[PDB]
Amino acid sequence: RYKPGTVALREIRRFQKSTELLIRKLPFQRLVREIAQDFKTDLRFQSSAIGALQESVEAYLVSLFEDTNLAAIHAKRVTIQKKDIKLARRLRGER
Amino acid sequence: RYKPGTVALREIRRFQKSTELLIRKLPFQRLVREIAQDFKTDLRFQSSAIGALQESVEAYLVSLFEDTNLAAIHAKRVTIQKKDIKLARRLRGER
Amino acid sequence: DNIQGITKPAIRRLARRGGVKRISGLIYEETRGVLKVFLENVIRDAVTYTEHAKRKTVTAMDVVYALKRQGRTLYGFGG
Amino acid sequence: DNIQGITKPAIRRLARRGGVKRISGLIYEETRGVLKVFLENVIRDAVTYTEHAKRKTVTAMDVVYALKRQGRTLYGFGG
Amino acid sequence: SQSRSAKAGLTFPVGRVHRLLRRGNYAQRIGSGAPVYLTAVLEYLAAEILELAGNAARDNKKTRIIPRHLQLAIRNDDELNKLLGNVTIAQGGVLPNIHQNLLP
Amino acid sequence: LAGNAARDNKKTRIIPRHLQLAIRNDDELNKLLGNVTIAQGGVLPNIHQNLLPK
Amino acid sequence: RKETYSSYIYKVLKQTHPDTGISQKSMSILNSFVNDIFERIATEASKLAAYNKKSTISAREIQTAVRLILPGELAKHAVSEGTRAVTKYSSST
Amino acid sequence: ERVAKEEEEKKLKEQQWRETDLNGWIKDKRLKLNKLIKRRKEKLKLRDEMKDRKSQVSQNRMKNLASLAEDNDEDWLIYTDITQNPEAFEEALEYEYKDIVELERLLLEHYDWRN
Amino acid sequence: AKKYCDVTGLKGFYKSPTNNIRYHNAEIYQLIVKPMAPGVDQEYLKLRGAN
DNA sequence: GAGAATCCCGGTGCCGAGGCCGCTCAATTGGTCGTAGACAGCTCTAGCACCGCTTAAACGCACGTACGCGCTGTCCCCCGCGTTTTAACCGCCAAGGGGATTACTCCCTAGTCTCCAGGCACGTGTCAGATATATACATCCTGT
DNA sequence: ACAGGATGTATATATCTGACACGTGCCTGGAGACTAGGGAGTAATCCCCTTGGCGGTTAAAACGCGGGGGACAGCGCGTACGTGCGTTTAAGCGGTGCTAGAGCTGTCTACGACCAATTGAGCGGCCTCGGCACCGGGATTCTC
Repeated sequence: RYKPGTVALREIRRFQKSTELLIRKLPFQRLVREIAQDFKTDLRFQSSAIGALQESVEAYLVSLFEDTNLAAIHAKRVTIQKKDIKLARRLRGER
Repeated sequence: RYKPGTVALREIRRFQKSTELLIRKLPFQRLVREIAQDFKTDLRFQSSAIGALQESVEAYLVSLFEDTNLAAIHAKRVTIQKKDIKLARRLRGER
Repeated sequence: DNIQGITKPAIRRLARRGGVKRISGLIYEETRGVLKVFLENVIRDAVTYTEHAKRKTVTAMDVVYALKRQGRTLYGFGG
Repeated sequence: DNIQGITKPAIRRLARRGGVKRISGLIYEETRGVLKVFLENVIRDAVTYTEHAKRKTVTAMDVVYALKRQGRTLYGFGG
Repeated sequence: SQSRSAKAGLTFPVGRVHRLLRRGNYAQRIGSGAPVYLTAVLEYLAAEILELAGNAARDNKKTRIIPRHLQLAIRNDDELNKLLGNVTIAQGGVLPNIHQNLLP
Repeated sequence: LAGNAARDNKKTRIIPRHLQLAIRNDDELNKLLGNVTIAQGGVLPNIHQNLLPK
Repeated sequence: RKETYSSYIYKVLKQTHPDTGISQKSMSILNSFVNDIFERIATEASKLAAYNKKSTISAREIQTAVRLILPGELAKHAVSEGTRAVTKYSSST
Repeated sequence: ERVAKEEEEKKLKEQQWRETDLNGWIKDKRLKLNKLIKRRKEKLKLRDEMKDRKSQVSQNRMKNLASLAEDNDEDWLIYTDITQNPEAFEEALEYEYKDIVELERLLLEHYDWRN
Repeated sequence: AKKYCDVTGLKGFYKSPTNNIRYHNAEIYQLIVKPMAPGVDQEYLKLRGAN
């Protein structure tokens, strides 16, 4: 049979060199549409602004995620938790 | 007599309770001159410039002590270590 | 199903692009929350920028200058 | 003897304004290094400012712009 | 005759900020409502900061305004701290905060 | 830097990924442009050692 | 003629706290704070004027910049007071 | 297993009391639900009063904070109790809502739009 | 001229001091006049030409 | 040693990358002139050096205990994979919303002269605090 | 364990300096009237792009389930740092002399805005083609 962890680093390497888009266009597009509903009504968009939004969000999530990975290994751990995320938010200074 | 940990709370309350400077002035002035003459020799300095440098390093160090103590509680400990300082410097952003 | 447009393989991919190995099984909601606050900050600034321009669609130019206001400047989509 | 011209109980006083109970013995010299690189990054900008000011005296204006520009602006001494 | 500050019901000057906007090379044309709008915003911000500073100075039972009271007013308030989360203060100190487990 | 990041990646066309590694590999351009983010270039690969097993 | 805002914030402190005095370091705090707010709002208004091919700064750009800079409750109170001041000044008849 | 046995014995005693005197048990559960609702209303009133910066509660909080910033285990506990509790209040409100739901279930076992 | 509530169209007893909106009673104020978005009072005042 | 699973290599369809052309509006050339800048000259604030002195603090060191750190068992909770459900992607024609551009009248603001008073440099007073004196009682610390 | 002589307290005074206040002379930028050029307000109008929606696919998401490497609570050696005390050092003061150069002023002038003529650099658009996107067979190299 198999062992966990080695296939985890395997598709870490598989997604590491490839630099594709990750999250699909349509559901995040709908989410952007409903999050702009409450400020102004009957707002349209364009396809370049949605892609700019996707790029900024994936950049934010990656830049938070290896930082919270570093926060996880500094407490001698591999699995991430709530308090690792709160510590990353506190140390990066959005509070 | 007191148990070890109560008078430490008393002096930490006294140090948080006041507003005086905590760095000796003449070693700081000597340090500023010896760290400035490599860039430009025979320089002259203003006293309030030395005061500005004083209050800037005081604010920077005390904020650094906040987030390195946050690194200390994050690793289920009390005493800070050097890896807590490196984690705080990395999560702040600079190298 | 409103916030549920983004899903488990998406944030699994994003955490894997963070280089993490083991995730928790209910890190879901605070990531959804910070997702929500990042978007509402960015498109609130974009809505104000397009409101002053009398442009009732949101353009790419507005959101990249919203990020450049926010200190997370983007290259390639104008500027 | 000027790099550790500022001393270790002063570092303890600054730490116990900062709210940390126990400190190590190996944190003094690295805090001295952090302090040294901080004033290096400050008076590099300050000495460029006073070099362009056609002046030999570093005033409060040059240092206050130097920490203004790095996102650490300081009030009161800018008068 | 009379100044524009009393015409708009303000105490901050209007011609002064009009001058400072003029050769501050922000733009080559400046409208008439610009200095009165800036003047009113500066009025409200200074009045709010002075309100909280006076409350902190009275809270100290001490009859002057010391920058410790300014620090207390800046960090006790929520969105004033959000507006001033970048600026370092002169002779202000640090708000008292002890983390919960350090208490035995 | 875009050119010498393009030669080793067996391509005679410059792709934003290649100059992403060019600006992530040189330190001076790294903290010259640390606050900016670029288009579909991803992240340079690195693996920390305790994540590496055995 | 070194120019500073001392008298004006002296009076608006005096209309609410009569038996209170200001220190000189604190005096400098309010002076630097007013100048910093002025600089931030004015450069955002100039940036928003250069946004729209517009060579003139008017009250609408500064209202948008105030709504951009300040947090929300401060923003709504600031635009309320500024709009009241503008309508006071404009109807000088 | 002893706590589980005690809980099962308490459930059996509650079932015997509900079968024996449903009216008195229902009245006691309704009184407990009313007390829980009054406690929840007082907690919501306190949470709304803390949100007002011009309220006297915020002035008292500022007086206590400056009293810890201008001039013992009890004062230490007071400083521990003066901390901000934004999420702790929400967790306590959720616990009180669960307790009110349990009180309503015990009452069952034993806001008007026109205005 | 008669004064009417801007939201409901009923008789307007009170006027808000922040945005000059006339409202009917307390719950109208607390649910509409206080938490309204900034830029919605202007076309509330545009119907009677008061912007 | 099996078993995928990346890397390599040859073949092929394809679409933006580069090269070319029409032509406009912007770069350049050229002379005028008010004026900001260079630049010498000069007043005097303030920065540097330093002699010596009290002492708080820095330094040094002994003792010990809360705590850093290694070991460990155990609950369990994510990992890996198969199946099933579902909606994302994609082709794509279409209605029209709404900027882009254009034309054009006009209120709006730069510019200029006169001017005066509001606001800054620098003077004169006012309690807050410190320090005493004095006559008792009160109390405390020590020796007898 | 008590008495006796030290300070401590109290409750008035008294004198006296310290660190704030307030009040005044006087200049330069604010206010007013005014012109006139032009950026902005405004209506029309071309047509680019965005929005909706068939429906068909199919890879991607959802559910579930065995299970094993890791979180996490508990434990214990010991060592590194708290705590406290004696010795040492140059931190702080403050005194003042010397003078460097920061700051201000007048004069000269050489640099850059400003208007005008004008020509090709450089942008919009069109077109051939080749490098990389795609695709499939098979080498090959981690993994259990």
